[PDB]
Amino acid sequence: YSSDTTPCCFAYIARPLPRAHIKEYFYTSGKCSNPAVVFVTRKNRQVCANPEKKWVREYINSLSM
Amino acid sequence: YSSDTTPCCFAYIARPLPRAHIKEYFYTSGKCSNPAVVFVTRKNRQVCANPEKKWVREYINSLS
Repeated sequence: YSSDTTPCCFAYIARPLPRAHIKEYFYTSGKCSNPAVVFVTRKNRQVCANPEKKWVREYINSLSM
Repeated sequence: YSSDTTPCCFAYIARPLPRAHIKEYFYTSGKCSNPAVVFVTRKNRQVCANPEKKWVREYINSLS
């Protein structure tokens, strides 16, 4: 079993980030207690977000284009 | 409560790391389900270790 660390999220950003500031996303490991999308901003900040939220799913659909 | 990510551990390294390869350590957040020490190597690898093990406690003492 991997002994590397892996990033987990413990709170979700409450309000949508500006779409234009987001360049990438990834999901946190299923081993984490919470499911999460992490948005990577153009300043290379990583922001935890709730995968069940409509705006989060909309951003994912757009980023996957 | 921050929406930053934080590193968590899900397995512990079984064999002691070479002490000469470690530059620092930190404990993972209490928000993680498992307690852990992270040893950071000089190549910036983050290696999870079991805080209950004698070698882990010895390494922590030497780094601090």
